[PDB]
Amino acid sequence: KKRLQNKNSLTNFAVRCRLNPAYKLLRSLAVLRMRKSILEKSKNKKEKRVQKQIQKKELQKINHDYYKGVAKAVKKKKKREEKKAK
Amino acid sequence: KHYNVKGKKKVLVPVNAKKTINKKYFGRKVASKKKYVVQRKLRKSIEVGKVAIILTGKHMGKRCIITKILNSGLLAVVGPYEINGVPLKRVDSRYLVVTSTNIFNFENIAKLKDDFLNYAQDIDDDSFIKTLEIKKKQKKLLKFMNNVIDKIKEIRKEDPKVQKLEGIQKDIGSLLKPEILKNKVFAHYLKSKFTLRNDMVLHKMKF
Amino acid sequence: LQAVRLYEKGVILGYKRSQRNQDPNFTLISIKNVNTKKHAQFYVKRVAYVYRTTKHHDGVKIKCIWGKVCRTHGNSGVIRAKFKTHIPPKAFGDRVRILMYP
Amino acid sequence: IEDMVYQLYTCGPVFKKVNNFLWAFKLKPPRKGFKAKRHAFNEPRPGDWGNREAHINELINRMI
Amino acid sequence: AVKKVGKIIKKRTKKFTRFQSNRFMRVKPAWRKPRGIDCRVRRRYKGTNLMPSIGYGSNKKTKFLLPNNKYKYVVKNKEMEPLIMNHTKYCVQIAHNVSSKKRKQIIERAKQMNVSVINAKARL
Amino acid sequence: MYKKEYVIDCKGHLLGRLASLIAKELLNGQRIVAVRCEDINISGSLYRNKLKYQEFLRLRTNTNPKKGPLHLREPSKILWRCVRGMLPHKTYKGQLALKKLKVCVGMPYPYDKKKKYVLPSALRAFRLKKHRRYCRLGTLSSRVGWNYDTLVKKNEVLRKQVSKAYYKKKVNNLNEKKEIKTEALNLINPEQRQVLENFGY
RNA sequence: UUUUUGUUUGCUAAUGUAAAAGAGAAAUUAUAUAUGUACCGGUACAUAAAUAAUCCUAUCAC
RNA sequence: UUGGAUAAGGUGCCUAAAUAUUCGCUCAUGAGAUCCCAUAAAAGGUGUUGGUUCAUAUGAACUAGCCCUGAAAAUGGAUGGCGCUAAAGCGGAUUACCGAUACCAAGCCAUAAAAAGAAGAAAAAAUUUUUUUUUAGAAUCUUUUUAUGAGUAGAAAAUCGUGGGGU
RNA sequence: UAAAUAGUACCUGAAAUCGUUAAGAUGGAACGGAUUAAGAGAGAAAACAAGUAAAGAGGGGAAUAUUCUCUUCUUUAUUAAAAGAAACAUCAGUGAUUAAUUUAAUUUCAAUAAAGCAAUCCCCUGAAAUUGUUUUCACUUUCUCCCCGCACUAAUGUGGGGAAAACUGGCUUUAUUUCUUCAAUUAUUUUUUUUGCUGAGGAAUUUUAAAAUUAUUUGAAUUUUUCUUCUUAUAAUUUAAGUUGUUUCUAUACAGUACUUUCUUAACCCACUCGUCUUGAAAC
Repeated sequence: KKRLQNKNSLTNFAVRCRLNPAYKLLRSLAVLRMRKSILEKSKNKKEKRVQKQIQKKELQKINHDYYKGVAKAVKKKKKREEKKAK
Repeated sequence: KHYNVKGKKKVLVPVNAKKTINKKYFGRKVASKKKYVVQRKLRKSIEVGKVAIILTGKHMGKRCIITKILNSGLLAVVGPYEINGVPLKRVDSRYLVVTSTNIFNFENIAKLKDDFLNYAQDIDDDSFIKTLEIKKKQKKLLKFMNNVIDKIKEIRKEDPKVQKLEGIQKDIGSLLKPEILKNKVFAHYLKSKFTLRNDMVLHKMKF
Repeated sequence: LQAVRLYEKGVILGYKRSQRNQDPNFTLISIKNVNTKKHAQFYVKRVAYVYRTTKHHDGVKIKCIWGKVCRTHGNSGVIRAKFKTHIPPKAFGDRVRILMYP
Repeated sequence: IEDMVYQLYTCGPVFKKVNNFLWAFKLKPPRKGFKAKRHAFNEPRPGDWGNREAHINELINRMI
Repeated sequence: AVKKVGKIIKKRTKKFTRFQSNRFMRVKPAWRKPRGIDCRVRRRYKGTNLMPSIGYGSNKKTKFLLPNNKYKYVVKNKEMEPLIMNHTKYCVQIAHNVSSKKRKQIIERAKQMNVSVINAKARL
Repeated sequence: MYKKEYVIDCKGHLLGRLASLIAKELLNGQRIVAVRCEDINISGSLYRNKLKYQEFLRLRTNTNPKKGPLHLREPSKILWRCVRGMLPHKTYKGQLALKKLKVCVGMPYPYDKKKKYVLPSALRAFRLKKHRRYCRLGTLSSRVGWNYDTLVKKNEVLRKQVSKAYYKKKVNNLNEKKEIKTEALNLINPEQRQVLENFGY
């Protein structure tokens, strides 16, 4: 068959729906997701972060332990240098 | 009549088809496989009550007032013939820069908005078009200069379609004369032309 | 006074150049007061070149060449213009009009 | 087509067929440009050739 | 520069001239492919009498047809019979070795046949 | 760039950067004139500049000095030759660019009554650290054989007297016009007075 | 030197722009400070410190 | 051929693009400015910047960046020139840019391969009837798809002409 | 004499070369390649006009030397349509852009207005008693105050020696985030603002199918409803199935200043005398 203008399979809605049979379903779900109100997030912004306090404590602890190990390494190297001085 | 691809809602318009091409094997087919085309639509800040500047016609720089859409994208304008002395001019959006002033924000101008709107729907593109036989009669005299320039003017005056629009413009001017005239600053704003002064800068100046 | 302009002046420079490598396809245009690319992009519009002739050409002494400003060039607010015909290099330094319409 | 998408993004049963079927991608030059064709990426000096792991997607987004 | 007129799209003008045919009379303007060794043109230096190649050939869908959108065809004495059917596709030119009487009869027949003629006013 | 001509005062400017700006203006079909070339400044020590110009004088074509590279001594022609060497003068466009430039040592007459412009990309204070040695080109010219400096200085002071007279007279005029404007501001309607006062005009 | 019509046998009227579209803008001077005012480079006081990021100047006929 | 975006390389002018940002060093009375590439050393410097080791903000000893000496050749001479010091020098970091007959998208040519082939009405203009254009079937061909496209010695094919000769 | 531009160098009479006239150019080479622009020549076969009525000249053939036909040019009026180009719009591809965007992840925070903690102490950090565990002191704001210099400053203040709480700052509580931030980066989606260039082909048994859109109807569904999805059946639209339409101009003319083209001049960029043997050619 003759070659026609190859439709852009990334923006042309008709040809994209032909290629992927579920694209209109996926886009409708995306529209439904995006079409929500803002009060829900306005009142759940804390609720989704205060329940991150346990992870925040854990992260503080782990990075604290990392820096503690680094500081101990610094102190040990300093002591070895003092010994090797004399 | 429209199609809502991705929620654009573009609206459709009937379209004719006249291009003729000899087809591959035997005959000649009409080129336009389609019959409908999305309308033109306009810039966000073009409305009936706005005031604008014509940019290219032989009325260069004159200020004018939007009137009405003509179902063709091309829009009709009235720089009232008794205030700015400008006839009807079915001109385009991208030839017609529009300012940010709406004429109906004025307290005494807002009263004639109803009549201005009711006086618009009568005009149309077939009225604005030029007539074939009148064009022929005009071209006949080309095959003394003062004589020919008077002949052209009187022929266009006697043009049967012209008189309707002439009366329409006379009515618009008569309606809009006194309230606009009472504001000296607005009247001179509409009467004076627009130039470019080297002190100002186009890009950094918002319309 | 009279004879309104409603256009900006511009100067024609060389073509889309490169040392010992010509490319007479585009034209370089500099504008009145623009200085940055961010403000040079503001112009995508029509351009009229006007020049004179020693004798009449079509009943008048003036003929003109049209074109469109395509895309900004470089960082200092210089633009590339594409015309129906190549500008003859006799034009460098003359004034050209960038019209507000479109 | 989404079958190909999955069969590629996850190392599944079918490669010697899909990759043999799929012509080599022709890529446009970058939107901004490379850093240095002549130096490695992992070198402290700016450079490009080598192993980019997770970063290749950014440069593909201008390759397209 | 390529010249565009209607549907016929021509890619080149300025029929090519032989290299060095400027400062040497004995070299005629007719083109040839210089063989040489260090002969410049073969090396394709930057901007010096570029040579013809296959790429300049126009499209066969429109190749031989004349600005009249119509292939030309020569006639000599009375050979108009094969022209009756394809009058929309072939224009006719009188051969230069035709006398006035024969050319007059040919022009008479062709004008009523409604087929254009190129050199209508030849030798008259 | 967009005027019929420019006139450039050369107070405290650097030769190289000034030449760059001048040549770039010239190549785009714009007429430029430079004044008071005796005040051109050069970054470096006076003796270093003297040494370089000494070597330049040493240089001469042996076959015939008539065809020799014209050394010149006038500061105006020094700047002119620098711009010529810095501009593509061997072509027709370059020749036009070169001959669209006019310069005169000190002030001439038809240029003292036009606004002078100063190019902020070549001012010595801006583009030089204050602790590093610089020069005055007029002294260099005198050393290399100008012998026309004190005359230029006397002409300069003679012009300066008249300049002060004119400036004081025009200051008087401008201060009178400002009073006239401020006093006449209140005879206009309140709408126009508010229109002026809103934008400070 | 002023006005109008033009420059659309080798000849016997006769035309060309490297750049009109407000082509507007006269203090000098020092940069780790200046300029004006009244006195004798110094004394005292104002002016200047994003300077053109400004000001002036155009449409109102007849 | 038409547009887009790049490579190396450059962004003071010549010369298309940054007097771009930002971080330090450099005063040269023969500064310095890209590999091939168009020379510079042993030794020094109480020039200046930063360090290390020791001694009670000081004394010494080292250490490495730039710079100075060492450093002299004949037509007048070259970082390419101009010139460049709050660099347009040095060594980075940063974005933005300009930059190809390379790359990408599209069009056309030719070659090679590939898929396939040994008989019917369309439209327009006048006013249902006339006119206006076609109604195609050539196998070393016709339609269509893709890819590629450099060349001396060298070989082959299709070709275009010249003196004649049958047809 | 047909020709004398066939006049005894006598059929034609090119080139190197030279002469005349005209036009143009001319600053140490000239000529050129590619792109033009101006001039000077030419040019109607697409560069608008088929037919329709009349009359002037011609012509033909069929009908049975008279009817009818087809007519081709000059004029008259009588009207088309189409072709190209420009402008606008639309679409598709193709980019450049100018404002963003749901939901997650990564020690982010920052405020708001009501309490408290702590005084060289606090969230941090710094120095000392087979690895983890614990401890000590030493850490900040000042427009607070004292003593010495008592005016010593770069200072509308100040050096040194000492006092002070705690507005500054830090931490633990409650309610809010639009008074104020919700950063930056990655994963998964979503649009948007201004516009440049291109428009190949023309589908008598795939320009069809479905693909989507609208408007019905069918049953159901779920993220839970105005772009929510999956078809039962219907009719068209096109985002499907490579650019189509509108208005002008050419232009109401038969050669022109317009239009296409040749030539000569200039203009920005580039370009070293060819052929040859040669590793190496423009070569001194």
